[PDB]
Amino acid sequence: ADTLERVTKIIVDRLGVDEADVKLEASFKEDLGADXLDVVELVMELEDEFDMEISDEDAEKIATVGDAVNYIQN
Amino acid sequence: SADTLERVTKIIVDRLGVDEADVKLEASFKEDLGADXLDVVELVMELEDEFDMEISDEDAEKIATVGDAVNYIQ
Amino acid sequence: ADTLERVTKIIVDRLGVDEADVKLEASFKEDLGADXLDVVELVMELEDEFDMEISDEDAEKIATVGDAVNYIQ
Amino acid sequence: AYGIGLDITELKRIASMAGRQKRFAERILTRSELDQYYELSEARKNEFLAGRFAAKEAFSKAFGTGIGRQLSFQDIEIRKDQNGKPYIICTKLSQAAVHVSITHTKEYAAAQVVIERL
Amino acid sequence: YGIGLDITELKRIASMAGRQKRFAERILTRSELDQYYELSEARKNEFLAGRFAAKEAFSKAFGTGIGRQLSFQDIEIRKDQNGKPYIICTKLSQAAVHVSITHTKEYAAAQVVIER
Amino acid sequence: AYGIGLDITELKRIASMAGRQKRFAERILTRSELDQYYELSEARKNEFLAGRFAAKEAFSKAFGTGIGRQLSFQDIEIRKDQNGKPYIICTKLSQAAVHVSITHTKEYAAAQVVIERL
Ligand code: NA
Repeated sequence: ADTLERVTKIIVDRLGVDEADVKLEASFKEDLGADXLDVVELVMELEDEFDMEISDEDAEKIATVGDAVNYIQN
Repeated sequence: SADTLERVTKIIVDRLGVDEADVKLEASFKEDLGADXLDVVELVMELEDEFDMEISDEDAEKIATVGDAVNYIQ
Repeated sequence: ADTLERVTKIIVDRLGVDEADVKLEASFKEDLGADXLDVVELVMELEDEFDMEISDEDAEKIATVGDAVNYIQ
Repeated sequence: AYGIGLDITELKRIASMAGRQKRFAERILTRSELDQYYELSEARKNEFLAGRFAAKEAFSKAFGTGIGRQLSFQDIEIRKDQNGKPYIICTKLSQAAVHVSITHTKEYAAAQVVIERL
Repeated sequence: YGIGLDITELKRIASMAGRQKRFAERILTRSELDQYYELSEARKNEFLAGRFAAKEAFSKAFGTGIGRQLSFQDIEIRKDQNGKPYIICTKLSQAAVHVSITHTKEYAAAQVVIER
Repeated sequence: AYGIGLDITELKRIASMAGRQKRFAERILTRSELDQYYELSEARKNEFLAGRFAAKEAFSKAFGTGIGRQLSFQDIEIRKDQNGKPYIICTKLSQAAVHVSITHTKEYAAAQVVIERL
């Protein structure tokens, strides 16, 4: 739960997308207006904020905000 | 008419770079009046509207000059 | 070198850099950040100032400032 | 290859035109592209429209004649494949492969096309 | 066989005050100058930015850039009745060339493919 | 896969890294590309970085898979020959030829890539 709060803040602070528009099924690229460069800064932001590393292989594996949360929490 | 010509010059001047003393029947849109592709399709749309008509991409290519449009508007 | 003085004045106006920036071993591409277009406008200004002819090839040799000064002499 | 083509389009210019002329998109897009355009937000719309326009301009140049008598905007259609990448189906082509790449920045939409053998 | 891409800012090429004419003499062939003089101001800056973009794209494609191995004067751009540009460059045939040129308010861009 | 790729990337977006550009550089560049980058001045670092991101985004487009499982930024390296002509060596590309071209404006890095049959 807490992780969505932080994850959402990241998304909002980066892609700058309204807020309350951050749904677990919300696709970063399709539903939030993220190009390839935005998604790489996003992943990097996540790497710091949670002290984890996300490979290019893994970055592809996570399309939605929920995918982000799930990846983070396990 | 000679009416159709004043309505076409008004539309050209409004739309393109052109002044008002350059819309001479022989003046080509792309060549003489500084028009590019996006400029002429808009130009075509002004005409379709200003004279309630339908101008296909085919007919757009026929009306290369100011006089071409006039003739076409008859 | 008043040649350099004249070369720098041209470079601080076609490229816009400051001054101390223009050293003798300063690279046109790497330190001054001049591209292919900047380079030819630069070579033409020199053609003007010092009244000479720099061929398309000649220009690809003047790597840095010092080199251009040398070619002008 | 048989022909190539490149086109860069200003997003603000497309945005103003569509604002100024509600039928601009109908002229440029096929019905299928058009239905796709309607499902998008106000933002996503101008860039989808600018991108398809760029891809059609570039194709018409690769095709060799530009848009007009030998080729309409209506005869060119951009489709998304399995994973979403764009490709082109043109009514006037039969024995050539067509490649397209479409890219976007904050201000510009750009596309290139290659028409070639096989 | 290679490809070349170039994008040049229009302002910089129009921005050449009395310095633009000598610039045209350097970038254009004789057949291209004749055409350039016969043009308007805006159409002149566009014609020039496109030739510069095209020749740079072609030079990148050819693999050497402008210099000892290849000159602007060796590259000539012409247009057929459909307005399709094509390059002539007797700098060693044995290859077909494809070129495309486009303009925007700020930029002039070109791509070239030289193949086997 | 055989295809073409085009990518234009705004310089400001890469420059706006400040304290993130090191991590970003490391994610984007191979070992030898990174060594060149550390040797550059700050304005030159952003240009170098935007050109490599564009060249690699374009390449992944032509490769048809995008960046991920089948292709990492680290599997693609842009090198320059004696004449300063850029070419790509990729660890995942099999029996095919690759062509690349990079260009810069004050605000942009653009690259195009062609992956062909040998
Ligand atoms: Na350039």
